[PDB]
Amino acid sequence: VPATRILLLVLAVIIYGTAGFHFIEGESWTVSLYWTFVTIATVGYGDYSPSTPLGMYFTVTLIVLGIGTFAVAVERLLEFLI
Amino acid sequence: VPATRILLLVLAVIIYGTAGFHFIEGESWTVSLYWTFVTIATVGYGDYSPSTPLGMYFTVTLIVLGIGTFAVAVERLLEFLI
Amino acid sequence: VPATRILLLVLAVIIYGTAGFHFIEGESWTVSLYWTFVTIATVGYGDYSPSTPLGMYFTVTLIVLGIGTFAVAVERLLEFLI
Amino acid sequence: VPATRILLLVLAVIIYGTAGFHFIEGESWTVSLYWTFVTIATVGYGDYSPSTPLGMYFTVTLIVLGIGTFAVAVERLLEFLI
Ligand SMILES: [K+]
Ligand SMILES: [K+]
Ligand SMILES: [K+]
Ligand SMILES: [K+]
Ligand SMILES: [K+]
Repeated sequence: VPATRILLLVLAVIIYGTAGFHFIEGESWTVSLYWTFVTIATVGYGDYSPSTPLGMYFTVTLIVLGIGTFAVAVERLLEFLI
Repeated sequence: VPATRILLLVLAVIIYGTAGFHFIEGESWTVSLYWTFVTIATVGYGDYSPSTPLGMYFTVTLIVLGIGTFAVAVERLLEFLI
Repeated sequence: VPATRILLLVLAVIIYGTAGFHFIEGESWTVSLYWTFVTIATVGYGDYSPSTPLGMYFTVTLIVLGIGTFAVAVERLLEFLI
Repeated sequence: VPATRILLLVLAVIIYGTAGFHFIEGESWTVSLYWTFVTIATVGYGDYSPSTPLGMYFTVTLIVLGIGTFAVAVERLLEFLI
């Protein structure tokens, strides 16, 4: 995949994760963006996590769609900076 | 490995993780499925974690069997969507 | 690397992590073995974590030596089971 | 990339992460170095995490710049020890 296409794909993931956590779990937009990165990078501090069943379902969907996408995006960013 | 075989393998992992956490640590089926994904993806929020020795042993077995399986499944899903 | 050599290397990592957490942070052998796997797999629940400076130093040493070793061992175990 | 260049790159990441967490979130230098490794290795215990908006932004920047760099450094260290 061209590197710019990978960029758009992870941006789409980040939008999905952020808006979903905001609306489902009710955290601010900023906290939700932070949580989305912490989740798809697999860091997982746990300072924020879903506490509702819908949130848990949604979080599984973000884990499945987002972790591989982020990993490829990181791998590509590595090339254009090193 | 054919992609559909990898799908079945991770589904088997998800069943093992979920039923085990449910019966050993006593959390609901839904929470247990959520915990299983959060564990084999290596996110690890810690909102749920085993608190019994059997649970800790079981969790090590899920980590060894499940993290590589999930990683391959993600890598394959990437191909059939990008 | 031959797969059996990788097995011995991760076992050595697991012994190092477990005895170190036990003696430095004072948790039981079982909890310490559990923490060692949760750490080198990068799950990181945080139900257990070092609270002393020596423990924090030691944990960095386990992260550097152990995460790559575990990742290779998982990758190999995948081959001999799939 | 030559292995010594990768070493310098991850050291630069570690300096960036440590000084940033120290000054933005106010934790000691030692705790901040520990947190930086726990973050870029994707362990993410959550015993320490940013609680300010600037800290959350900064942490996203460390996740994007640091996780791939650490992963390559681990992969290389593996070669020069096995
Ligand atoms: K983690
Ligand atoms: K974690
Ligand atoms: K990899
Ligand atoms: K992780
Ligand atoms: K955690």
